[PDB]
Amino acid sequence: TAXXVLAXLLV
Amino acid sequence: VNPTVFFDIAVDGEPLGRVSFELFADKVPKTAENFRALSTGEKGFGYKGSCFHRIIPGFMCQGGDFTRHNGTGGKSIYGEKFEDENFILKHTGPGILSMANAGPNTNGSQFFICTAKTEWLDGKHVVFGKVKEGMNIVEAMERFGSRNGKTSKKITIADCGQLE
Ligand SMILES: [Cl-]
Repeated sequence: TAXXVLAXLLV
Repeated sequence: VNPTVFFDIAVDGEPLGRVSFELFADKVPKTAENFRALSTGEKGFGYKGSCFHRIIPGFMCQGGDFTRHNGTGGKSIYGEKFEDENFILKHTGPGILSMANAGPNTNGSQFFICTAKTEWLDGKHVVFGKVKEGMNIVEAMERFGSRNGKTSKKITIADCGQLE
């Protein structure tokens, strides 16, 4: 992700 | 028949090599056109000189934040954000090029290059290209990442543009 990066495998 | 763009990657200022991508303009023309134009610099801004800010070995290398260099920034050629064009293409393996986002319909300039199949991102991230040449360079980039994504050296797009 672009802003709030969360746990697990996200972009 | 689809366009091709390149990145020349550097590590702490030292050239590493070239990565070229095929952009699937036949399937996601708006999203391909964004990345292509950001790579040529033709709107007066783009990827040249930007860094890969988040590299997670075994997952992906994320870049394209050429405004804030940390994930918080980036802008498309259409405006700050654009819609998810479609989800026709899937995250089928290493070398897939796909959009990073902040939820639905928030595409800007940030992208990722997969170093594995990342199927759980299907239907949530727009896939729009694939590495054509230089996957060895991408594998070399992975060496500078970490589990939380922070890089051990500065990985830059020293130059970029269009080949074909
Ligand atoms: Cl160019």
